[PDB]
Amino acid sequence: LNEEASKLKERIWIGLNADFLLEQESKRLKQEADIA
Amino acid sequence: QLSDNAKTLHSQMMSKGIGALFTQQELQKQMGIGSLTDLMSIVQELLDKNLIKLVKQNDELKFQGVLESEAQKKATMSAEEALVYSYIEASGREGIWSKTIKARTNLHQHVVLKCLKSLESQRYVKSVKSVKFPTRKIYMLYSLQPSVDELDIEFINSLLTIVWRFISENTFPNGFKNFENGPKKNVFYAPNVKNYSTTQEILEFITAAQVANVELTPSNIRSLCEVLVYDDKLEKVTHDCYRVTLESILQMSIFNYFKMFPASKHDKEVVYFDEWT
Repeated sequence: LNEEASKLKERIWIGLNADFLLEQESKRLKQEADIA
Repeated sequence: QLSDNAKTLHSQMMSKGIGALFTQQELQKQMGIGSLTDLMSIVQELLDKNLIKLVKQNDELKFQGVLESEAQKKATMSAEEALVYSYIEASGREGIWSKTIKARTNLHQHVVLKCLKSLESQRYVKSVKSVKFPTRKIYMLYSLQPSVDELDIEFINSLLTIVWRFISENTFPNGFKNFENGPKKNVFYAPNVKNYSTTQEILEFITAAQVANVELTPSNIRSLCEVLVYDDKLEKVTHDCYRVTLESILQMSIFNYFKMFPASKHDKEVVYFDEWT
């Protein structure tokens, strides 16, 4: 598919999954916290 | 007034707060203008609206203004974490174990472990294992880790046998253990003239590092010395003066344990120790 339907489909995916990925990267920050 | 006396009675808190020692007597000392139920009904809401806080110690009850991020934070906290959490920040630099905090809150193990998991998610608390027995996981804030502890685990023997080397240097010249008598030869001139030790010097010597650690106090330096006293690797003379026990002859009729090997196979003629217990 075109790059637009990725910037739109994928966009919707991101608006949905930004909390999922958000918890991923957030615990990935806990990694830094884990150190200390 | 709720906002006025809240923000000016927090102006003493953000200004000073009479340190942590502020009691209700210190309130009257600075602001006595408020009537009893006036200054009291507002302060109670200053815990309800989380501006100042109460501390239970010694005489009367201490107070100081809580910060805003900690205010909102403990407002987010549960009814458990109300007393649990804000009691753990009251558990101070040393933290607290669990059922002793249960004994304070009079609750089960389950109900406290769950708020331990929630504050675990907060990451404002942490599992803390100090020198004392590791069944604890005493919990203090997860912002500070003060405690009593070198460390309880090994590689002191390493740095020991390291300092023992220079200690061997401290007395006469180097080993000279090549042949039997290759010592100082009447100890240079009159070992009586030699009154020597390091103590503090070791730290100037410790400057070498080549190891993962910080420095260490001459007191605990003396502690390191005390084992090789007891292990008899060195000698303690006139306090901070010290000697070597010529241990080296160990490191390399006879009564030395080293330089002695048993037959210790087959034949029944041996000397065990417990041939009679």
